[PDB]
Amino acid sequence: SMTFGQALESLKRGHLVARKGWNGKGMFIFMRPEDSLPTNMIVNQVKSLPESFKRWVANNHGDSETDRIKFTAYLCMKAADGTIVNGWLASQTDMLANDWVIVE
Amino acid sequence: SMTFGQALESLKRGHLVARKGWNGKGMFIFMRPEDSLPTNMIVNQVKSLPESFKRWVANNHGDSETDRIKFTAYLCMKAADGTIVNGWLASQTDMLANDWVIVE
Amino acid sequence: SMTFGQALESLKRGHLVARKGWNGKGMFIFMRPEDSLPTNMIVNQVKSLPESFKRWVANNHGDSETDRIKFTAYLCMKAADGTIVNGWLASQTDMLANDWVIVE
Amino acid sequence: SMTFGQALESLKRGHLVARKGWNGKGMFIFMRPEDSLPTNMIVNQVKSLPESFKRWVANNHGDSETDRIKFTAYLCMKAADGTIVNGWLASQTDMLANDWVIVE
Repeated sequence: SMTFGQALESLKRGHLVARKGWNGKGMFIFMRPEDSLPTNMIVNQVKSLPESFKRWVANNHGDSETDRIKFTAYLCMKAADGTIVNGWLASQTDMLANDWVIVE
Repeated sequence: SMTFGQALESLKRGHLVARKGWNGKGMFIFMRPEDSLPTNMIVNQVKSLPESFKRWVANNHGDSETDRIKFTAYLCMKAADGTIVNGWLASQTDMLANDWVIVE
Repeated sequence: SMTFGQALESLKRGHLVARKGWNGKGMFIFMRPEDSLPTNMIVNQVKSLPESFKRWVANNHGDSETDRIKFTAYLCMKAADGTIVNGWLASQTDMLANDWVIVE
Repeated sequence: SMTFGQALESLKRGHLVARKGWNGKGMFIFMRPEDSLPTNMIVNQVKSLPESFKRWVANNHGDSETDRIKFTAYLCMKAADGTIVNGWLASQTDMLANDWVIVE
């Protein structure tokens, strides 16, 4: 019987959490921590990045092998259909509800 | 300072809150509590509702003098420009920050 | 078969829209247009406002009906339980889906 | 001058976009496309996942060399401070604005 604040503190400590009131079933959210990558890795190996973004990184860093780009922490959802949504966002109801529970 | 979870608990108790970086622009958020308005008002007196929604309420309730629509609680922003944005939403960074302050 | 962009242009024209892919059934979203209220009305008549906000309004504005607070347009949801959520949020999946439909 | 709908169609076609007022801070958003990855890579090689989520995956897929988990497309922000936010949020104002522009 947790508020979103308590759910967030559980997420920050690595738990999976959910709301009892969600329409879908089997769903949960989790936090992915901050990460920092060398820019040359961005430009040439990391995918799921659009060519325009890789070009922007290249044009701002070049061949550097010590320049870094930092990715903030963020929330994700294991959705009803089993897919993963990077970038879960909280509805008004989610933020203000007190029906949060720990899944793991 | 405060976590977003502590900010939400302050919001629920009726405070105005903000992240520290908002200070220069004078931005803050607040909670509007649940409210149930008679349907009559909704169909005939509320001006900030589209005609499609007012219809929908009548397709379902007709001339009911007794049926009410419930509006759940939600967050709002008093923006930099002085306008009010109903339906403030939290970014990943906002959700995970710990620089929230009570404004009032 | 509408994108979110098409759905938003319908929302701007006063229609109710929904996603086929949503888990909850019977739901839809709608736009509430910009509204300008006299500050007297905000301070003394609207119940769904916290006292701290009514004081902020009284302290930073006048009392004559020419004194107005502008509420920007925003999106809302008629939820599965019949409640209304002012301040609907678009998920990553909502924003990028092509399964939007006109509801009215 | 683009609606948010037009910005989204541009995003889906690999462009970097922004609202006109973002230009001073040099912020933009981009889309990362869908990707489908084998569960063993998720459990053992993907770097920013919490232990609890890796454990959930292992306890639903074993070592099956073929099982895959799909990550939906999503939006990201190159923020004012140069960090990358996976899972960018559109505000009410953002969704209804018509001051979107192509950055690249």
